[PDB]
Formats: sequence, C-alpha cells, structure tokens
Amino acid sequence: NAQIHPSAVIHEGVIIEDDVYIGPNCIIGYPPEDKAVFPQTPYTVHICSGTKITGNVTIDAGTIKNTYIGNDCFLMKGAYVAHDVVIGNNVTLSSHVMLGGHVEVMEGANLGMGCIIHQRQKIWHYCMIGMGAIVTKKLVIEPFSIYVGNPAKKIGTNDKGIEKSGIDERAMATIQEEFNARR
Amino acid sequence: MNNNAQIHPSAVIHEGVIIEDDVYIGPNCIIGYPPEDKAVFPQTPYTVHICSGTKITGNVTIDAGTIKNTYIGNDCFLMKGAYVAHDVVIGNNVTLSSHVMLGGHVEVMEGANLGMGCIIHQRQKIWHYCMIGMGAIVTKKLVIEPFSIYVGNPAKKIGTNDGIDERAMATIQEEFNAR
Amino acid sequence: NAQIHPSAVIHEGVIIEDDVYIGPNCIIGYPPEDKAVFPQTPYTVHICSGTKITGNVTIDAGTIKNTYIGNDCFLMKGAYVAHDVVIGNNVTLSSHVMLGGHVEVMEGANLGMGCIIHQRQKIWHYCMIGMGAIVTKKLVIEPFSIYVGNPAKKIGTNDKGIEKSGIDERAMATIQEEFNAR
Ligand SMILES: CC(C)(COP(=O)(O)OP(=O)(O)OC[C@H]1O[C@@H](n2cnc3c(N)ncnc32)[C@H](O)[C@@H]1OP(=O)(O)O)[C@@H](O)C(=O)NCCC(=O)NCCS
Ligand SMILES: CC(C)(COP(=O)(O)OP(=O)(O)OC[C@H]1O[C@@H](n2cnc3c(N)ncnc32)[C@H](O)[C@@H]1OP(=O)(O)O)[C@@H](O)C(=O)NCCC(=O)NCCS
Ligand SMILES: CC(C)(COP(=O)(O)OP(=O)(O)OC[C@H]1O[C@@H](n2cnc3c(N)ncnc32)[C@H](O)[C@@H]1OP(=O)(O)O)[C@@H](O)C(=O)NCCC(=O)NCCS
Ligand SMILES: CC(=O)N[C@H]1[C@@H](OP(=O)(O)OP(=O)(O)OC[C@H]2O[C@@H](n3ccc(=O)[nH]c3=O)[C@H](O)[C@@H]2O)O[C@H](C(=O)O)[C@@H](O)[C@@H]1N
Ligand SMILES: CC(=O)N[C@H]1[C@@H](OP(=O)(O)OP(=O)(O)OC[C@H]2O[C@@H](n3ccc(=O)[nH]c3=O)[C@H](O)[C@@H]2O)O[C@H](C(=O)O)[C@@H](O)[C@@H]1N
Ligand code: NA
Repeated sequence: NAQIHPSAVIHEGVIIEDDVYIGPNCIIGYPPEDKAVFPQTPYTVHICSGTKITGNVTIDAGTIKNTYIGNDCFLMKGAYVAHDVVIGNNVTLSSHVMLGGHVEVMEGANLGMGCIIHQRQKIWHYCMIGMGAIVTKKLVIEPFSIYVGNPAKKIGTNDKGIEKSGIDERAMATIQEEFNARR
Repeated sequence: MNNNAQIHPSAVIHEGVIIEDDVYIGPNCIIGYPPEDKAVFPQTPYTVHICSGTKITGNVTIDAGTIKNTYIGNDCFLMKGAYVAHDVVIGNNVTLSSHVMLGGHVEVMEGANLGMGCIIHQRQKIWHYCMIGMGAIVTKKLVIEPFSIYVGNPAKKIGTNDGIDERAMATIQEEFNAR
Repeated sequence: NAQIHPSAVIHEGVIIEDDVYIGPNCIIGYPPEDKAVFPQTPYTVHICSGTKITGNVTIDAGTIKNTYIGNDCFLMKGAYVAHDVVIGNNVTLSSHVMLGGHVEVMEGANLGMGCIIHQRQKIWHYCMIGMGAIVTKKLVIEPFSIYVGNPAKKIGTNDKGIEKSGIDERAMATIQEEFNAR
C-alpha cells in the first residue's frame, strides 16, 4: 500500500500501485507540457509496484496514452518525466534526469545525473547514459552501451550493468534480436 | 489580486508579487523570494511581475529583482524546474523548457525557445526567435544573433530558426545592429 | 533561531545550527538515494551556522556519516546534495549544482549553475567549476583552479576568488602542501 508523502501533489485519476514510495513535493499527473493540450489531462500516469520516487520528481499526464513507470524503478531528486514517456522495469533515473515527450526507456537502463533525452528517443536495455549526456533526436542508442558527452556518443559496453542483472549471453543475444528487428 | 489567475495551493508566492489575468502558477513554484545576490539576500527591495496569459507549470523558481522587478512577458510558457534569477526580463511568447537556467539580469526577447536544461550566463541577451538547444551552455562572450540556433558546451551558432514578415524582421535586425 | 520556511520538509533528526536560513520547499534529511540503504536513514544531515539554503534544495541523509554543510555556505535554488557529501566553509553552490554521493567540497569553492560532480570526487580550496561542467571520476582537481566543459578540463587559476577571499601567500602554501600530501 503506497507511502505517499503529504507534500506530494498527485492529480486526480493517477494510478499508484501498492508498494510505491512517493517522496516530498513530487508533482504527478499534472497536465502535459504540450501547448495544443495544456491544461487538459486526456490521459494520466500509471506507477507500478516496487517503484521509489524520492522527491521533487515531476511525471506529467499523457496526451495519447498514460505516462507509464514500470516495476522496481528508482527516480531521484528533480527528475523530469514528460507526457507519454514509457519506462520499463528496474530503470534508474538519477537527479535532474530529463526525459522528453514520448521517450521510451527499456529494462534496466541507468540514466546518470542531469542527462537529457530528446522527445521520441528510445534508450535500450541496460544502457548507461553518463552525467550531463545530451541524447539528440537522431542518435542510435544501442542496448548494453555507455553514452557520454554533448552530443552523446557511445564509448563502450555497460559490463557493470550486465553483471548486476545476472542475465545470460542468450537473453542478451535475444535483446539484440529485438533491437536489430525494431524497424 | 482580483483576477482569474489560477495559483496551486502548494505554490509559494512572496507578498508584493504582481500576477496578471489568465496566469497559471503550478505546484511548488517559488516566486518573488530574495535575489540570490550576497550583497542583497535576504532583502526584497523589488519583486516579480508575471504578465497575462503566462503558464508556469510547476517547480519553477523566479527570484525578486535587485535593481528592478524581475519581469515575465505575456503568453510565456515556463516548464518544470526552470530557474529565473533576479532582474531577468523575458519578452512575450517565450518558451523555457524543463530545467532552463537564466542567470541574473539575462534578457530573453520575443518568441525565443530555450530547450531542456540550457544554461544562460548572467547579463546575456537571447535575441528574437532564437532557438537554444537542450543542454547548451551560453557563455559570457557568445554574441547571440536574432533568429539563430545555438547548441553545445560551449554554445555555438549552427543555423537560423525556421509567420512574421520581412518588414518586421528588418525592424528586429535594426535593433540588433544598434545593440 | 534557524529561520526555516513553513514549506521546507525537514526529516526528524536533522541538525540545524543557529543563524541558518532554509527557504521554501527544501527537502533535508530524507533517505540516501542508495538502493542498498533506502528508505532507511542510518545517519542524518548537519547544517552549520551562517549557511543560507535559498529554496528547493535537496540534502539527503548519509549512509556512512552525517551529510555535512559547513559554516557561511550559500546554496541556491534546486541544488542537489547527495548522501555523505561534506561541504567546507564559505562554499557557494549555484542553482541546480549536482553533488554525487560522498563528494567533498573544500573551503571557498564556487560551483556554477548546473555543474555535475561524480560520486567520491573532491573539489579543492577556492576552485571555480563553470556552468554545466561535468567532473568525471578520473579528473584530478587542484586547489585554486577553474574547470569548464563536458567533460571538465582546467582552463586557469581562480585569481578573482583568491583576491575576494583576502588569503595571503602563507595560507596558499599550506593549502598547496595539503594537496601535495593528499
Ligand atoms: C559515464 C560513466 C559511467 C563513465 O565512467 P567510466 O566508464 O568509469 O569512465 P572514465 O571516467 O574512465 O572515462 C572514460 C572516458 O569517458 C569520458 N567521460 C566519462 N564520463 C563522462 C561524462 N559523464 N561526460 C563526458 N565524458 C565522460 C572521460 O573523460 C574519458 O574520456 P577519454 O577517453 O578522453 O579519457 C560515468 O562517468 C558517469 O557519468 N556515471 C554517472 C554518475 C552518476 O550519475 N552518479 C549518480 C549516482 S546516484
Ligand atoms: C537544438 C535543436 C532545435 C536542433 O534540432 P535539429 O536542427 O533538428 O538537430 P538534429 O538533431 O537534426 O542535428 C543537428 C546537428 O546539431 C547537433 N545537435 C542538435 N541538437 C543539439 C543539442 N541540443 N546539443 C548538442 N548538439 C546538438 C546534432 O548532433 C547535429 O550535429 P551534426 O549535424 O554535426 O551531426 C534540437 O536538437 C534541440 O536541442 N531541441 C530541444 C528539445 C527540447 O528541449 N524539447 C523539450 C520540448 S518542451
Ligand atoms: C567558468 C567561468 C568562470 C569562466 O569565465 P571566464 O574566465 O570569464 O572565461 P571566458 O568567458 O573568457 O572564456 C574562456 C574560455 O572558456 C570557455 N568557457 C567559459 N565558461 C565556460 C563554460 N561554463 N563551459 C564551457 N566553456 C566555457 C569559453 O568558451 C572560452 O573558450 P575559448 O578560449 O575557446 O574561446 C564562467 O564562464 C562560468 O561558467 N561561470 C559560472 C556562471 C554562474 O554559474 N553564475 C551564476 C551566478 S550565482
Ligand atoms: C551569490 C551572488 O552574489 N551571485 C551574484 C554574482 O555572481 P558572481 O559571484 O559569479 O559574480 P560576477 O561579478 O557576476 O562574476 C563575473 C564572472 O566571474 C566568475 N567568477 C565568480 C566568482 C568566482 O569566485 N570566480 C569566478 O570566476 C563568474 O562566474 C562570472 O563569469 O553577481 C551576478 C551578476 O551580477 O551578474 C549575479 O547574477 C549573481 N546572483
Ligand atoms: C542508485 C544507487 O544506489 N546509487 C549509488 C551507487 O551508485 P552506482 O549504482 O552508480 O554505483 P558505483 O559503485 O558508484 O558505480 C561505479 C561507476 O560505474 C558506473 N555505472 C553504474 C551502473 C551501471 O549500470 N553502469 C555504470 O557504468 C557509475 O556511474 C560509476 O561511474 O553508489 C554510489 C557510491 O557508492 O558512491 C552512490 O553515490 C550512489 N548514490
Ligand atoms: Na510543497
């Protein structure tokens, strides 16, 4: 049953599952920051069980679907989740991470402090986005990869992230198959 | 102040702030608290003035001035976590994306669009219909031109920005060539 | 005697000394953003006299020690101070400065808007970190130095900072020797 800090600001209609932590001063389900839609809330937010949202996190209502946070996610101070974002399971957003509209973040991705993701981007499984990395609209974000810089570029594979997941070269090759066949 | 402004009850608005009609102030905004200037803090000799039609969506901070009211123009849109320092002047129809940071005395002209997490050095001027890209760092020396796109750390011009007319553009260009 | 805005959210246990300003909507002493510890608070936060925290600043409780803010610091809107950070005296954090876990910031350092400091880094005396600078784990920060960019690189010596401080040549040699040993 959700532990919602009294100072958290939760819009009518937001779905918060059991075993969700919502910390002080979060703003959840307020209108999408889309000038065609604001201040209407056509959709809301859905936060799934085991997710911890520590404080001052903003997660906007969707325009075409519920903004979605998967199981066992960890969102740290001042993170910004725009309208229609879909976050998978076991995702970490560090402090002041910024996800633009319609961004998808896949299973186990780790987004470092103050990284910034262009609207409509896709961060694939077990990616590590470095502090302050700027993911521009056309960048191809490969699974299991580390991205750094302005603009963001691949510097290697996320070995650290792979180990912790405890996942085989089978379930990894499979994720590559999903990435490769995505178009 | 006797108008249809909608202010979320969690917004923290200093006494003396001027809020015009059709304004939206979202949750946990902090408006009109003392300028972050060690020579003045915690005094509030000036305040903040938000003009009609401006939407400030949540978690936005706009500090009171040191030498003038901090000033937000008509029909602006300020998104989550934006920071507006003392003595900033924003013109009409400006967009600040999430976590945009405007240093002290920054001026932002008509129609400027500032992308997520860009940072503008104190005393800079962002000219008419400029596009500042996400995460761009605008340093003190950069000479911003009207209608231009800036990206990067540090910020550099990369282009001109995509229904004003040639007579209106010439009048802007005129203001710029004299300053 | 600490002046604490009614909207500031202060965890049970937080130590706030006299002549401290805590502005609107600060979150101080909430659990460390460490998945091994959260939501436990094994330690807290200690803010020392003279410090001004202007608004919307987050300072998390420690995992291995009290998160510590020294005397006469100035922390501006939206600054993020992670678990186990130790900030010395007369430090300035501009708006949206991010200090990762266990970061140490020494005497008179000045961190510019939205700069980002990797966990376990050390920012030495009277350093200037420029707006948006990304301090990565391998950067050997040196006292009195100016760092800018993504990633951060040394660009010069913080003469403005040294001059303001009024620190003489004797004091600078002691800091320089403290660095040469550690
Ligand atoms: C991206 C990251 C994982 C890389 O760490 P690493 O693999 O140990 O990398 P290194 O520090 O050895 O640096 C490797 C190279 O990448 C660069 N680099 C590393 N992190 C960078 C970053 N965030 N931005 C830009 N460049 C970066 C280094 O400058 C170096 O460049 P070089 O090849 O010219 O020497 C790390 O720097 C990072 O950003 N982690 C996130 C920290 C964070 O968000 N902490 C919050 C915890 S809650
Ligand atoms: C600045 C911006 C408008 C440029 O758009 P664009 O011209 O379509 O840019 P593209 O991604 O097609 O590529 C332009 C070039 O500049 C680079 N670039 C674009 N935006 C950049 C940014 N923010 N930082 C760094 N480099 C950037 C690209 O890498 C590319 O470099 P290259 O051509 O040398 O390979 C856009 O990228 C941007 O930053 N928009 C902000 C997004 C935002 O804030 N959304 C929130 C909505 S509320
Ligand atoms: C870092 C800083 C102190 C350097 O200022 P400065 O010494 O006057 O430097 P200049 O503006 O003369 O620029 C020198 C070089 O550094 C670069 N530079 C300066 N600041 C930079 C920054 N923040 N990021 C990247 N590059 C930067 C310039 O591009 C220039 O490069 P070039 O030699 O290739 O042309 C300043 O730019 C800064 O970032 N200050 C922090 C601002 C702030 O947070 N204010 C809030 C007030 S509370
Ligand atoms: C906390 C506080 O008082 N802040 C105010 C104050 O900032 P400021 O201390 O940076 O002084 P400035 O004279 O602008 O610095 C000039 C240059 O030197 C750089 N600078 C500064 C300090 C330092 O130690 N090192 C350094 O390199 C600096 O980065 C810059 O590039 O003055 C700003 C201003 O009037 O525009 C206000 O917007 C601020 N609210
Ligand atoms: C969410 C959480 O628990 N956070 C805490 C935790 O961080 P952390 O999970 O990043 O582990 P670390 O041992 O610092 O990673 C080492 C390096 O690998 C990088 N790293 C990390 C994960 C990944 O998948 N890939 C990767 O490259 C990583 O970016 C870094 O460059 O531990 C930190 C700490 O002990 O000081 C705390 O400050 C944090 N608040
Ligand atoms: Na609040």
